[PDB]
Amino acid sequence: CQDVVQDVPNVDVQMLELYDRMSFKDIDGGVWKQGWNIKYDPLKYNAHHKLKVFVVPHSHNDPGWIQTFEEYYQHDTKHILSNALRHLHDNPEMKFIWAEISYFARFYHDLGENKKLQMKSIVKNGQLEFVTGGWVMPDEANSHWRNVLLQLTEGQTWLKQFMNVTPTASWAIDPFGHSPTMPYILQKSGFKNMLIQRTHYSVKKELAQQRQLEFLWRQIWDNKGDTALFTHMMPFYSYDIPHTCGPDPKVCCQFDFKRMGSFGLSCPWKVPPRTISDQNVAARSDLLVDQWKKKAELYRTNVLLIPLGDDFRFKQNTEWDVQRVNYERLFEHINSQAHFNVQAQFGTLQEYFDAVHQAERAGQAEFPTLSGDFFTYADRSDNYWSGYYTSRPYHKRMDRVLMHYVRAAEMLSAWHSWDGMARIEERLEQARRELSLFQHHDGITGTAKTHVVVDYEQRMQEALKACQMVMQQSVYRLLTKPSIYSPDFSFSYFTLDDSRWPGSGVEDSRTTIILGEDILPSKHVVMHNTLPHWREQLVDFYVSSPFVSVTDLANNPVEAQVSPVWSWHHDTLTKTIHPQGSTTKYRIIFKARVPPMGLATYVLTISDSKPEHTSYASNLLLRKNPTSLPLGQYPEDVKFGDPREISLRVGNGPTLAFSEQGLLKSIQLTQDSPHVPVHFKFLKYGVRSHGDRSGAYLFLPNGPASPVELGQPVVLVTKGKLESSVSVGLPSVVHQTIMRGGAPEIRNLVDIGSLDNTEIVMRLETHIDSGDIFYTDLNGLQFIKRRRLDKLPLQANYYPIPSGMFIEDANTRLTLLTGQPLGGSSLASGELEIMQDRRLASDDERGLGQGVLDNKPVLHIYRLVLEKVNNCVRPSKLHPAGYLTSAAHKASQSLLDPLDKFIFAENEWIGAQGQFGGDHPSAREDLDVSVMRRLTKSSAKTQRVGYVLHRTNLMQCGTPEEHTQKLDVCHLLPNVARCERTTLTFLQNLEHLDGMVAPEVCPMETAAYVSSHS
Ligand SMILES: *[C@@H]1O[C@H](CO)[C@@H](O)[C@H](O)[C@H]1NC(C)=O
Ligand SMILES: O[C@H]1[C@H]2[C@H](O)CCCN2C[C@H]1O
Ligand SMILES: [Zn+2]
Repeated sequence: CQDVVQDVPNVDVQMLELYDRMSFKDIDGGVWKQGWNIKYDPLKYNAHHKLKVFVVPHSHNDPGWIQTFEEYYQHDTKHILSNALRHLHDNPEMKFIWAEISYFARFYHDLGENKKLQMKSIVKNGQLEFVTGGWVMPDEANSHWRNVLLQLTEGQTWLKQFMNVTPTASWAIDPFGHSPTMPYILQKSGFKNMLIQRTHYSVKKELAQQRQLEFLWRQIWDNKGDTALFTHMMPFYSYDIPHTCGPDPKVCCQFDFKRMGSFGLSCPWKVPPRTISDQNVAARSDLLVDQWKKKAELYRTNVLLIPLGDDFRFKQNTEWDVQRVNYERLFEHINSQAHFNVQAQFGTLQEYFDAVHQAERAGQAEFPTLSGDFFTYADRSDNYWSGYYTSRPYHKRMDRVLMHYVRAAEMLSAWHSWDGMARIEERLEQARRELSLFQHHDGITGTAKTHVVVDYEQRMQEALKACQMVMQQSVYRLLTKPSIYSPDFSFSYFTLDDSRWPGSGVEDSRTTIILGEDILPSKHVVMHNTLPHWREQLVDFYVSSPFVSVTDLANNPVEAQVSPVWSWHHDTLTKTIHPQGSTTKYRIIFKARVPPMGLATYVLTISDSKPEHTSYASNLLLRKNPTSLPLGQYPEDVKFGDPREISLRVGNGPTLAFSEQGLLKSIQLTQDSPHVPVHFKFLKYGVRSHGDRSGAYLFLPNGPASPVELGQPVVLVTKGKLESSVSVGLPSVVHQTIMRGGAPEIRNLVDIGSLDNTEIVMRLETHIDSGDIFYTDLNGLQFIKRRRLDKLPLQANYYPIPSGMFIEDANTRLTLLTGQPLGGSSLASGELEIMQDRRLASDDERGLGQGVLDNKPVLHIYRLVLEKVNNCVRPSKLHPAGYLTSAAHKASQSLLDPLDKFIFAENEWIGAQGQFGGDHPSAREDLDVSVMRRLTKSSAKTQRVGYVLHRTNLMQCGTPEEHTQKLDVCHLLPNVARCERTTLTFLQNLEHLDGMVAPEVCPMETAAYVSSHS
């Protein structure tokens, strides 16, 4: 295994280093506005060394943006694909590349058998080529690597089954900034090449000048370079035709033959395209070839890529003709005019890359190595696209919830083979596809029109229900005596109970377990643990009585705590935000212990009086002019008082101190240690009254944030033996700090209401001497070092915070883990800040056609980990990466993959069992079974189950961390006949494993295995 901590990789280009040196001056470079006047030696090419040009026709189809997926399909895409089939069929030399499989699958299944055959033939012969082959072209900032893999797998699995092809070249022309998580996944999925486009205009200029636009992209910690994937970065402002033929859009626009008038399109540079004729072909070619040769100067080989397309292009037959015919005339002339020394033709992406590597092998070019990412993107001036790191936060959070539900549903149902009548495969396919769809660069990004966002939400809602159905059916089968098991595949044996989604104050959705002497004395509940190690976690349920006790299936009592059900309300009368307690519903909390990838059953029983093993939390409402707060049967009376600072400590965990406004002020790790200053504060950013305005994509603040006026907020303090908390009703946010014995959990019920042109940020202020350094994660896969650059505007220093961020000095580190992707930064030494929501009245001119005024209450969740790191073995000062500690990693897992909770629906569960998976191996803490998916239906003689294993890297800080079993996923199911290592998509077998044993992976490595069972 490579050491991912102590060996600083030696690369030609390291993005953090490059950023440190670059000046980012935005000067007018001429026709190529953000570059310079490219010059070339005409004698460079000749009869013995020609420029090979590949014109690659394409059509960018968004699975939703300003129209829904179905609206686009009906109005544009089905016509684009229908005419592509016809035109390619009739013109053997014409080529076309396709990226979005969600659309292709929709189209193909609607085609008649005759057409399906014609389609398969033009793919087999190389005319129609799939690039990437994912369900969508995913966002690369907010997306979790697990979902990036899910959607890629969904698309490629379809392609393998119906088109008999697996793309090895990736095409990503629209994501707003690019992440190394892509080559990581692609390189481990059989890919050999990838192309990207949206990178900072300053980076394009810098790399172009050094001819480093094509490079071997390796991971920041990869010293050997085995993760390297050849990458081609386009050099210009856009992927449209005016910005793909060469440096001058005024000239290139003249070669987009769909802009002559009848199509309602034109050239903004005032020079329209002209139909090619024998009369003007020589002059037209001279102009075009000149653009090509200038573009060619930015690269190292004699093979040139020239994309030919735009949004939803190649729809009308007339369009296919006008583009094909005119280009055929140009090719015939150019290729027959020796003085040009050029050979041009229509080609595919793979054809381009094959030629490039042929030139490389011929020894005509050597490519530079590179590590780092391409965030934060800016397409011009100071317009940095850090706004979408936060836009539509409700759905960003929903993404993480569904991500987990999909994993849990696939894993729970993978243990058994199911009869087709159970509709298991059906529901899981729907769930995977709706989640995959949302990974689109206009989905999770929060950059779609209001009604499209609604469509995505509806789709995810159906996916969640599908997951629940599969999960509950699975639990019933796994925990019921076999000879008693009698399933009704349409029946709900269990109801999922989720305390954090949609969340309290967002939607009263969770059911109350109703118990009573005259109706029902007890109720069974079951917890599921998708993680491959034994896990304990507090779980809570709503009950109709405070007099409830918990026991496991062995009838062993389990210590529990009951607390009231508090709901915050904006009192329109008193103009105050205060909590009201329920007099009929209560929360019971207890510690559940679940086997690795297993289940554990408990029983809740009601009694006439306070049970022996159940304690009751005290409650203190701090505020002036208080009013009574009755709580029905609740044992203890609420106490009141004027606002004041308070301190709390649960178990032997840390001691937290709060201000009289209910905000964190300090953290004391141990009774000995000091009170480390850690202050939470809420501020607000505005919008500029002059110039460019912030929108769904752009973050253009009118200066540093201003503190939110808090007034005299109402603070609620709940103190319990197992869980305590401090909640405060602030303007736009009910802020809550929950303690259970370890790092606190933070929950924000964010309702920006009608505060137009406002962006709410949550900031942490400390004494940590971090300087200008901070760390953020990329797709929940790795942590990359960031350097605040004062030479860049505030918005440029904002980065994606998909799952976590941290700052540290020689001795102390503060890590904030998230349960949803949001935007954030460290604008000053010792600070961390992350945006909660943003409401913008104006459009930011990128095509959306609207601002963001559809905000809705969302419950954001976090874990705040303060730790001493002076004893940790960390990377040298020059290493571009950072790594989490065991505590921080486990805290992240508690947010993204918590225990699942099931409530038995009927009055009695006959044949109930108390546990499943007690014999499952408990793997080392840095290892996870990211995916467990049965790949075969019940009719298959040889069953196959696929596993994706990921091992992260945790810092060694002196903790022994011992006794853990080796995890061999190939033996998780009985009767294993073979074990094979496969690509992450499970589509290609890479190794036949002896002894049928799947070995664990190295730190920061991800592998996939498929076990076959007879
Ligand atoms: C799939 O493509 C491969 C090319 O390697 C070919 O050998 C095989 O026969 C094809 N299978 C079909 C008919 O889909
Ligand atoms: O995705 C749509 C849009 C993005 O939302 C912002 C950049 C320009 N893009 C072109 C469209 O495909
Ligand atoms: Zn797009």
